[PDB]
Amino acid sequence: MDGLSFVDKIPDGYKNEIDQLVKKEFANIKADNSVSTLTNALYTEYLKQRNNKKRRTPDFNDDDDTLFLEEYRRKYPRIDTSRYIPNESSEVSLLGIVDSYLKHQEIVLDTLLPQTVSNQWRINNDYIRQTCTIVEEMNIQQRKQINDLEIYRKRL
Amino acid sequence: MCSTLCHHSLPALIEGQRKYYADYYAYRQEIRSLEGRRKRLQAMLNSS
Amino acid sequence: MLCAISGKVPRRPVLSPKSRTIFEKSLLEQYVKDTGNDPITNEPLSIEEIVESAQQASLTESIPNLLTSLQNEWDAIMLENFKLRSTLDSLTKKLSTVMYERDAAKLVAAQLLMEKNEDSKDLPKSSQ
Amino acid sequence: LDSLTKKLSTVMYERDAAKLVAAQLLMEKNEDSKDLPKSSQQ
Repeated sequence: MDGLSFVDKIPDGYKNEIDQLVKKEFANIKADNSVSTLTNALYTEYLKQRNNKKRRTPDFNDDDDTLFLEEYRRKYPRIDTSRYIPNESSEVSLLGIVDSYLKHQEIVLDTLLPQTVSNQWRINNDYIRQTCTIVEEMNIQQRKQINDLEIYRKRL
Repeated sequence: MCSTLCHHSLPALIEGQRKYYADYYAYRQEIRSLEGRRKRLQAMLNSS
Repeated sequence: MLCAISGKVPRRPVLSPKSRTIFEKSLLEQYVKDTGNDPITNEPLSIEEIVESAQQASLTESIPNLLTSLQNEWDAIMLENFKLRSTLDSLTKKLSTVMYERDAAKLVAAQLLMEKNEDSKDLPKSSQ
Repeated sequence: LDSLTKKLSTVMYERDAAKLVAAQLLMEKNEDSKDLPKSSQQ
C-alpha cells in the first residue's frame, strides 16, 4: 500500500517498468412505458420524427383542404400578433429581470468551487507532513542499516 | 479529486505504521548481529 | 435554486424536513407515492411532511413552439439519455479493468514482499 | 454514473499509488543481489 508521493522525488521509466510487471500479472489472470422504446429507437437510428411542415407553405386557389389551411394561418397570425404585443409592452424589463437571476445562479457555483478547492488543498496539506515525517524515519533506518552492514564485516 | 485526496489520506495513513513497524523489526534484528559480533572481539583480549 | 431530482429550476419548490434539500413539488410528490421515503437520504418521508418567482423571456420569434421548439426538446432528451446509457456502460467496463489491474498489483507486492526481506535476511546471514 | 466514477477514481489513483510500491521494491531487491553477489564472491 505505502508509496510516498511528496517525498519520492520517481521517473517515467519506472512507471513504464512497473506497468510491464503489472501487465504480466494481468496476462496471467486475464423502468418506463412505451416512451422508452421509441426514445431509444430514435436515438439509436439517429432520426427525429417529422412534424407538421404544412402551415408555412400552403397555396391560394386550392380547394376545401386549403380553405382550412388558409383559415389556420389567419388565427395563428392573430395569436402571433397578440403574442408579440404582450412581449413588447414589458419589452426589455422582463428580459433584464431574468438576466439578474442568472447572475445570482452563477456566483453560487463558483463559491462551491472555492469550498472544494480549500478542502482539497487542506487534505493534501495534511498528507504532506505525514510524508515528511516518515521519510525521515526511513532515512534514519537506512543509515542504521548501512552501519550494521559494514560493522558486522569489520568485526569478522 | 476531493473524494480522491480524502480516500488517499485514509489508506496511506494506515500503510505507514506497517511500513515503519516492518523496518523497526528489521532494525531490531540488525542490532543483534552488531550486539554479538562485539563479544567475539572482546574475547580476543581474554586469550591474551 | 435547482431541484434535486430532475436538474430543473423549480416553479413551486418544496423542502423536506428530514433532509434539507429543495425539490420541485411534482417530482417529490411522485417519489413519495412510488416508495414513501426521501430520495437522497432514504429516510421515512410523506406528502404531509413536505414544506412548500422565476422569469423566462419568451423569444421574439415565439408555429415554432409546436414544430421547432418541441421537436428539439424531444431530440435533446432522446440523444442525451442514449449517450448517458453509453457512458454508464463504459464506466462498468473500465471498472473491471481497474479492479483486475489492482489485484494484479497486489500479487506483485505480495510476491516482492517475500523476495525483498529474504534478500535482506541473506545479507544478515552472510556476515556469519 | 457518478457513484461508479468514485470507484473508478479511487481505484486509478490507488492503482498508480500501489504501482509506485513496486518501483521502489524492485530497486531495493536489485540492490540486495549485487551486494550479496559481490560479497559472496570475495
